[PDB]
Amino acid sequence: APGASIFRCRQCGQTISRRDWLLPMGGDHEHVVFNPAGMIFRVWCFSLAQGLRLIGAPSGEFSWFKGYDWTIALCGQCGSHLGWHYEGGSQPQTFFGLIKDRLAEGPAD
Ligand SMILES: Nc1ccc2c(c1)C(=O)N([C@H]1CC(=O)NC1=O)C2=O
Ligand SMILES: [Zn+2]
Repeated sequence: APGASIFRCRQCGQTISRRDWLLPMGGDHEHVVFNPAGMIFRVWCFSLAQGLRLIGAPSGEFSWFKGYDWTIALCGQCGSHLGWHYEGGSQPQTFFGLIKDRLAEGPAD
């Protein structure tokens, strides 16, 4: 009965990802970053995620991950901004960077 298994949206409980899907980008699954508006994010990288809605077309502007374009990822249920989907890069071509404090971690369904 593991308690550290599944990540859900902190606001509504939508299933989003899994600890098993953590991805060590540049040797670390955690990346502490800031946006042009100065907001600091503790971003956890995941190979896969579900339950999101990706908004708009990709952009390379200000990307925290060299060679990747990003799209905003909202919770598909409640619209909470959960992070970004990254695409267009290499090894891997795509991944998710999700905001750790916006997810709740718990046991598997
Ligand atoms: N007009 C904007 C408003 C908010 C944000 C961005 C542009 C942007 O690019 N980012 C992140 C996404 C990224 O990969 N690097 C960042 O600084 C944001 O949070
Ligand atoms: Zn939600």
